[PDB]
Amino acid sequence: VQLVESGGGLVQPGGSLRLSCAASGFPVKYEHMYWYRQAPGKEREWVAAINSAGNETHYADSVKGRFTISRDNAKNTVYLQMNSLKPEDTAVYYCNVKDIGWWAAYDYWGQGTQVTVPPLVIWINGDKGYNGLAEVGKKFEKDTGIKVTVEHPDKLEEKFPQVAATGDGPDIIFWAHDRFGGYAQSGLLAEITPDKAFQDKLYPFTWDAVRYNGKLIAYPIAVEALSLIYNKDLLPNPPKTWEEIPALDKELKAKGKSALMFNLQEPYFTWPLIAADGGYAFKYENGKYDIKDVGVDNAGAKAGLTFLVDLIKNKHMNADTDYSIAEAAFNKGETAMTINGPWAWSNIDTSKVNYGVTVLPTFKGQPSKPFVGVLSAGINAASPNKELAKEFLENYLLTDEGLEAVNKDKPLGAVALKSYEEELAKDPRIAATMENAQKGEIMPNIPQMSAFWYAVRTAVINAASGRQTVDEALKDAQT
Amino acid sequence: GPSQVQLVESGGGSVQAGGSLRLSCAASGSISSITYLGWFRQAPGKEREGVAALATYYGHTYYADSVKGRFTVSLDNAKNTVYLQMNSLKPEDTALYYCAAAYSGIWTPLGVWATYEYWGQGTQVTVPPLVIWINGDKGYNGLAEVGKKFEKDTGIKVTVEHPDKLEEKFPQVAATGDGPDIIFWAHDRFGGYAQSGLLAEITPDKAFQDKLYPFTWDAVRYNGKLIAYPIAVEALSLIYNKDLLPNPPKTWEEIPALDKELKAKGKSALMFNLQEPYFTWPLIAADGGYAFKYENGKYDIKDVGVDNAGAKAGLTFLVDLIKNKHMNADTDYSIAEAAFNKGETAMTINGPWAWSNIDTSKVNYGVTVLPTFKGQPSKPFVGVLSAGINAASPNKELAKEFLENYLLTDEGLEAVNKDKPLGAVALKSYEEELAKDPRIAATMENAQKGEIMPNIPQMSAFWYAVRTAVINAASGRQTVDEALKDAQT
Amino acid sequence: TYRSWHIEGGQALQFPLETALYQASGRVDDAAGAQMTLRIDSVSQNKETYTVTRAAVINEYLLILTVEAQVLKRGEPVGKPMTVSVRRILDYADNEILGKQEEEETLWAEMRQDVAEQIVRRLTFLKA
Amino acid sequence: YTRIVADRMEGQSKVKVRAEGSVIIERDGAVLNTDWADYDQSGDTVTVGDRFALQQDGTLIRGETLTYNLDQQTGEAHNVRMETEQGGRRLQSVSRTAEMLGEGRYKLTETQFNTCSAGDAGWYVKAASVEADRGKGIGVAKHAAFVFGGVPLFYTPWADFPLDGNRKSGLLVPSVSAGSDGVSLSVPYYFNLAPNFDATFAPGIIGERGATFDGQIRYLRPDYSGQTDLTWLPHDKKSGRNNRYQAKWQHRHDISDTLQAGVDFNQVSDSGYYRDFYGGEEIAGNVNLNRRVWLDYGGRAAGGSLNAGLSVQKYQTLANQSGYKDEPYAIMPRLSADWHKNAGRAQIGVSAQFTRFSHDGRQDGSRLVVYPGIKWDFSNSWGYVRPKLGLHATYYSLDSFGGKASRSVGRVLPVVNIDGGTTFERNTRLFGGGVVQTIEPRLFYNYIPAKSQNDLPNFDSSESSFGYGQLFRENLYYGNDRINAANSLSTAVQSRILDGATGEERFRAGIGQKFYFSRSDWVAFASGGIGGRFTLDSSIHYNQNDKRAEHYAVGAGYRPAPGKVLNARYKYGRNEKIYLQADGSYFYDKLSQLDLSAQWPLTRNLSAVVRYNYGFEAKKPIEMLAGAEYKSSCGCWGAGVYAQRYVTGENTYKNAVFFSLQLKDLSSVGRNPAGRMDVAVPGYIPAHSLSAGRNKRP
Repeated sequence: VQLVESGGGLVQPGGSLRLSCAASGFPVKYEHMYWYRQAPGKEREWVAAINSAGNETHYADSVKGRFTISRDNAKNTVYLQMNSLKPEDTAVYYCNVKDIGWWAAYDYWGQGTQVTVPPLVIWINGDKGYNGLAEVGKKFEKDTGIKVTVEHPDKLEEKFPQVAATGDGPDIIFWAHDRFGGYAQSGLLAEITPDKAFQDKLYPFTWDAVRYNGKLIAYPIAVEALSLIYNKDLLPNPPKTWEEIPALDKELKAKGKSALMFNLQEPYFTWPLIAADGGYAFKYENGKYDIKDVGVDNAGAKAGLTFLVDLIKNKHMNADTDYSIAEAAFNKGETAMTINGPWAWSNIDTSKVNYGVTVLPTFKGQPSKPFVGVLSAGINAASPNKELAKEFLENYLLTDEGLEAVNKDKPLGAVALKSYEEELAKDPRIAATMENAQKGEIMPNIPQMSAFWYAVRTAVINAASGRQTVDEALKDAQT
Repeated sequence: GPSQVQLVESGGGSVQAGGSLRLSCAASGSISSITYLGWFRQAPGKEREGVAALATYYGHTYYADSVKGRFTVSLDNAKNTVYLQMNSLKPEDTALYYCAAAYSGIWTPLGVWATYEYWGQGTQVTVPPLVIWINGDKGYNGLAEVGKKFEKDTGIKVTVEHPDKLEEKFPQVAATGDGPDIIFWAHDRFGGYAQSGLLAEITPDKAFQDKLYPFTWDAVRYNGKLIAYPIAVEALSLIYNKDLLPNPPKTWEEIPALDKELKAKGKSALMFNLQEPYFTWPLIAADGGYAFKYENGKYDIKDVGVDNAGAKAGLTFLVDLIKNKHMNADTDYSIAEAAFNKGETAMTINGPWAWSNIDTSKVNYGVTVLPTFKGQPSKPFVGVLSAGINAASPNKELAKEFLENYLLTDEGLEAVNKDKPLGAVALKSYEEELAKDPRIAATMENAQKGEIMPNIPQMSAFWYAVRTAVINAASGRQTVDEALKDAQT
Repeated sequence: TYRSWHIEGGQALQFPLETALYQASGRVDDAAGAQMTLRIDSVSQNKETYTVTRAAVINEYLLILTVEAQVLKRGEPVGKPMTVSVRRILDYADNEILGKQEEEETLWAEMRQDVAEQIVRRLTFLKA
Repeated sequence: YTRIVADRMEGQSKVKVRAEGSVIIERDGAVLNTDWADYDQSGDTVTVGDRFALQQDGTLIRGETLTYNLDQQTGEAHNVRMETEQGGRRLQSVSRTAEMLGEGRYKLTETQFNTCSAGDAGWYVKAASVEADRGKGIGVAKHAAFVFGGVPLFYTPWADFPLDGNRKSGLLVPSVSAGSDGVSLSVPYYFNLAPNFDATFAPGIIGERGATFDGQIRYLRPDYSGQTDLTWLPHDKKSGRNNRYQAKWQHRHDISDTLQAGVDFNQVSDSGYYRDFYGGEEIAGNVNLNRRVWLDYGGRAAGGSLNAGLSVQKYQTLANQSGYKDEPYAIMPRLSADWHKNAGRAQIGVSAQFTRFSHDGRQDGSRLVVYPGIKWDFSNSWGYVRPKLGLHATYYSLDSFGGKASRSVGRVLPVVNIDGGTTFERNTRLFGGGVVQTIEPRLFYNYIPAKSQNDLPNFDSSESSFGYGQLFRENLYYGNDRINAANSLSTAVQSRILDGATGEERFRAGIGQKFYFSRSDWVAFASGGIGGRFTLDSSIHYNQNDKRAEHYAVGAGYRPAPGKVLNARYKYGRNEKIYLQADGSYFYDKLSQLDLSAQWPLTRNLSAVVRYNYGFEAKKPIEMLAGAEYKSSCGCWGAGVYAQRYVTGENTYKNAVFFSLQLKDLSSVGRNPAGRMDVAVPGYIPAHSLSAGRNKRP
């Protein structure tokens, strides 16, 4: 005799699947059928059984309401229908029949099928509080029985529109709101459905950041902006202006130190200087964001990029300096200043460096204009977990408990949640972040933002390295 | 007239983890031709049928399912008292033992089903678990885990304790009859345990001698006899808190100047116990102080470091720190260890065992070689983890095998090291891994500079005299040079 | 010589025996021991399970009726013991007990009649 | 006189007589051969030397001194090897010092006795003093250890034996030990209370359920005689119940020479007492248990044969495994009254009835039946005819009707049937060694008018089993509600092969098929045997123009010797109800079974018994068994181990194992599960007395 099952494969939690046990070699029409399962590396437990005609069924008390067993005496096949699947449902299922020998004493187990339902998949950047977000995932798992996994892949903002467009990826995607209109345009995001009572918990301009075609396409979590961060011991009175940083650096190199090191590889960090004297992304109305009218080739962008290039010429900065180099130098007390957002502060606390966080230096008497990001949580269109992703975002993360858990790992900035922001506003580092955010402007979310960021990254890196001049670089970025 | 009860449980068993004794339930007047009893095991909190059963006349005995080839009830009708001879006794068996004192019942191979007249008085068979005695300054918990695994193999319970004054207790107090089976302590006490006679000589196997370092074998050897086995070699190492100090001073002279800057801060640079002489010996050794002079075997008493001027000068440097308040007489090693975890003291002089407690605190810290004094590196006193067997306790044999293999293993050496570190080790394999690890590597260099303490009992008395002297120096009641002269005489 | 035959012993087969004799033109005279008489020691019957279905449910019984006998000829030891036996089968489905406890009665009556006739055949076959 | 064969005797006249040289003492009836002897006329004693080989009436005793007293026969010997014999049984004893007290009283110390003969005795009960007495059949045995093989298997400080055939009160009747779910053991303790009555408490354990206390009483009086078995067990360990039980009762009473009053009773706690810890015959007569009460009557002795009896019955029906029971009706009164008389040739048979069926799931309602039949008979010399003129008259009265059921009805159905058939006898077509071949035809024709009686409920009627005998019955539904309307001419022919010396049936055939006023069926059968071997029984039930066959069956069974049997039997049938599905509609399916049996000595001294009941409808055996029995010279073994794996529910199989140990002249035979394959003759010792035998004499 021989039994073979079929229908194993990967389905998300909240999915459905019906396994079939095609039996042959004996008169199945007269015997019970026992469905068993054995999780990988655990004890083999009972699931459910069927009567000869399918009239009577017994279910395990733990699987009641979620599973139903059916049988068919025309193909000698039985079916086990599963719905509302969960991470704990994964096992190897076995079709078992008893007392079928010449002496009514034999048993037979099939080759089995593999059913794996994986944990909730959150993606968030490697600079953010992913361990603090995994503690919110442990409290989700405790209450609901469904595991949450937080990952932090390289280039996740480019990785997401790849894998979501292949028909998989994470259940929930964290990034700044700028990328989300390109994802929404491609149909890669589910429409989120918070009630008015939930919307009133978050500041209304943070809802406008995650609005595209009049749709809410992500949950806003926190407001980010770059601040001037300084070592109070090396520099108790930091510079108000960019123009006095050369003079500061040659005093500090006599000490064996430097004035300023910050990430030059990402244009997000060099944008406050570029935009200070009238450089801009897209203009016109906020709704229009006139895509013909780009402000990277203007004299304001040229003046700001020239000053940055001049700092590199005169050895005050190095064109090689990335996030890791700048943070390493500042936290070791080798440089008096750095430019960074709220997330960086946690490593500076651990470094035991006496620092303040303050207003970005002025360029030509103009305030530096940082591009303000709202950290935003979209649900993938290919993630049918949705309802579980909604439950996690609204009722676990966007609470005082869930935001403090992430904030204690890496500070979020000025959080979207009114109740926890009123608690956090008291911090002088959040007050400095809010001032620089006000002096900046909010990023567009339009699909052209990825092409804009790629074009300005190119211009900044080529101008800094000397491969292009400032006017060559910004002309090619306008293209 | 058949209401009399005459079954007092005579005899007794007084054996340790393993042994054997004969116990009795005396009876008088009654004819024992039909009257017989079954021995009972009554643990404190349970009452049940026992491990044995005898029927009289034909004399067939059921025994119990629990006992196989262990205890045989034996006829003694010439004694009027019946006897149970135990064999391969174990601590699990400890309980109160009784007899069934029955008159009428059937006997089958399945069992003697008679349950009447339980007249047994009850005698507690006294059996303690296998015993180990040491002061766990170096926690015995890592060794106890190897010992608990050894206990599972021998099916014998284990007894050890976290105490004080063992160094004083094992040589003199044990002579009265206390002092359990095994020890891992300073060699100076080892001569004293041998003087008491509880300690017994241990012969290593040739393979074990190859595995252990030759210098460690010399340290355990006492009076030319290998009376001990070295688990490892212990040397004090300077410990500096990483947050308080980026780099520790490499000069002992620098430490008081660093302490003066710390005094303005309000945190003392170094806190350590001056009451222990082992703790204050690296400065003394740096200035040329020695436990003894001439050949290591000779251990000449007439030449002593305390008599030598250099040792007094090194102690004088330490009392200059006491006068600056850079060192505190009232501060103790326990207070200093707590201060290091707190961060109150930037650096401390402590034994290798202190590192594991700092690891439990999780405060950032580093282990470094002791700073050079007057151009000569500070040398910590070196103590060897010698091991021993007590003859009086009945299961003495277990200790000799346990020290040979379970107590001394490269993986086992790590097991005690995680519970409380033993610094450099005797096993060559762990020593190579320890050389890679920074904390022990600093201790290993310190150990090479340091000299092992003498194992002679006379040295132990001299060591106590130094301890009183270094307490006098710390208090300032007696001049350090006068106190060192008092230790010499 | 054996035309008129007397019967004694055995209460169950009292009517069918005289019936099957009176069929063959035989009179049963009371207290007439000259002609050879017939004596039945006892009549033994029982009812046991015969075949059960797949799910341990009764399907049919089995009915036996063993009768021992002995010719007397005015004396106890002389003669030869004859023992006959007949058996039938009773369909007993599951729950028709109210009708089966009453069908078994006529089934036993039929078996008694058949045993009587068979003993009478054996007796008249001895007349040769 | 007591003459001595010794040639020389040292003695003057009376004081002493010393005889040597293999002397004898006459003492008519008791030979006494010894080696030498001495006398001393002080207490009138006798000493019989050194060898002392006495032999009187089958008890060869070989002792040392045997100092008799011969005034009241007080003897005292040494190293006695007593071997008493008797008709059918015997005992052997090797004592250390025998005594004698007066008459029929011994004190036989330090013995080693058995009912077996000499040699490596397989078993013996070594003991100290055994004071066997004749005035009281209670032989105490101090410190007795039942040996078996070479190692003691038991021990006691005091034991008794029934030294004769009395009813031993207080004897713990043996033990019953055997099971699968545990090692369920039980030890009865019979304890007689009076000559008429004797309760027997039997405490017991099941090893998986708990502790049972199945005991019983059994009384007797001039008129009332009865038994009262029962069982009870506290909190169960495997099921979950706490107070399960069972009760039985017979109480066959007599009032005065005509009226019996019997109480047949049986009641279990739940619907799962059987099928849990009961045997393999719970299948039949144990799905619904009985509870009855009745009376009787008979006589009038003058042109009448009255009978009666007011039965009161209410069955108890069990569930199968999930709570699906049919629960038939319940007869509260029943005033039966039968009749029978003879008018010379005609035979008047009258009847009557009454019954109120009480129920809940279905409607209630009394009824009444009067059936005044009259059947004349005519058998001239060859063929018989027997008409009949009955009149069935039912009358219901059903109340509390839920739906459509007429409140009051009444019917009359004149029954007229004419049974009768000739008979032929022939000798020319014999097949054998001198047999006689009888061929016999017969007919039947019953007329019963029709009515519309399907609105009346079905209280107790049921369709009869269709076989050969069915053709000659005047009612298909063998009950009282449904009486079919028939006009048929059942036609039959049956042939019996009768021996040429006696009239024992060797083979019987037959076939018949009832017409209509056609065929719609066929019925044949054949059952016989050539003696002990080649026995055969068969049947068939054919129906034409419709299908192949309804319910054919076949049989066999050949006995080569008194044992060595190999019985086998088939059975087929389509649309046979199986297992009572949830609603109440029985699962209908077709049967195909073939049970095989055997009891074939596998070795000179080891026999075997095997049963196997296969089912082709599902390819799984229903029941199967396997045993093994043994024998030896002294009944040393008499050991039987029997293992059976039956079926209990639709799927729940439940196996079991059994043991049986037998010793010669002290054991009992009969403890078996049920009546298995036909003969199953036991293959070990009779073992009648069950203890200590019956005889003890010098």
